[PDB]
Amino acid sequence: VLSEGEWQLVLHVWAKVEADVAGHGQDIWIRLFKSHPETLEKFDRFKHLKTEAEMKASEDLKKHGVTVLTALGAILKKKGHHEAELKPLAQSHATKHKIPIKYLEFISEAIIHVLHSRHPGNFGADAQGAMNKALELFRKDIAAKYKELGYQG
Ligand code: HEM
Repeated sequence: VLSEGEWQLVLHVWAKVEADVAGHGQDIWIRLFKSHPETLEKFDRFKHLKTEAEMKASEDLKKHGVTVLTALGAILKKKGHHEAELKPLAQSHATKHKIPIKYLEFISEAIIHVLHSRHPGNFGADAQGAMNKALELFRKDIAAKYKELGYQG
């Protein structure tokens, strides 16, 4: 469980992210796909992108980034009360997409890296600690659901 103070640090930097969701979405995707190329193989819709240049030019990838960050933003705003939001997300990623927990760790690392680069003033050590805790909470809960749904992860 996070304290209200930790949630405040998380929502304060997220408010900056919301000033440009599409842009943050792109940086995160490109960071992830370059650092862990294996994750790209999970998207039959994007697996054909070969360079950073092609990724940045993809309108579909941009749109998808917005969908993903909007869903994550909805979860963070719940401040730990996200049971309802996690069920459909867990079912699709465990049953249809088959995304192991390891990949959720990779995208978590990408989010922290992008926020550190674009918002140093609102992402000091304490804020990063709060965001890491919020993302670990998210992963822990998704993992528990995975098990209940019959997927190891
Ligand atoms: C921050 C964590 C994540 C969130 C909040 C999230 C959210 C979403 C949402 C909302 C969708 C569309 C609706 C749905 O299918 O449920 C989606 C689709 C998908 N996600 Fe995620 N996702 C996350 C992480 C990942 C990761 C790490 C991978 C793979 C390495 C992944 C793979 C997929 C795939 C393959 C689709 C289908 C894309 C398509 O063909 O249109 N997701 N995700």
